[PDB]
Amino acid sequence: GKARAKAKTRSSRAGLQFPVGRVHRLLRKGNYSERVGAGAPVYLAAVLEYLTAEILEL
DNA sequence: ACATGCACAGGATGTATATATCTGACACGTGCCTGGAGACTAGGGAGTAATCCCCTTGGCGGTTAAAACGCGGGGGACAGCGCGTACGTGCGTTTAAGCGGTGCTAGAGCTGTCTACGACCAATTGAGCGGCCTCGGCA
Repeated sequence: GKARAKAKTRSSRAGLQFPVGRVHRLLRKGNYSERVGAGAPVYLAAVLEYLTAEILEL
């Protein structure tokens, strides 16, 4: 068989706009820890997205 | 006589040999964008002289904290309970990993504008005349 066409993003499943997959990509390749949680980048993206929303509104 | 320092046992720690490969130092192509200098331009700045007004100064003077000092409460020092922390332990859930699939998010493009960037004009708020008036005043 083959992998899923138009498979839904971690971001849009969370309702976020920031790239949660890239947050996981960068947490892992950024060497911050040898293993990284699946909801860790959701939480981090949501905080960066919140700070981004607040600072841009002001 | 106390905190620091002595050698043994234990148990794992750093180690040496090994299989497998991808990280990274290198020559070369690459070809950018930086280093360079000059022509051109006039906005900005250098140096001097004017003089206002500010920080420094010496001071008067008060009143403040340091200074000397004692009362009594509470900080500093051991036994006694019990509650938390460090593991022991097996379970099982968590992410990692292979490398495809293929989505959209990327560099770089080109697009047409088209916000907002200069530059000009028409507002509202400032101290100095002008004539009036009264209060305060002299002879």
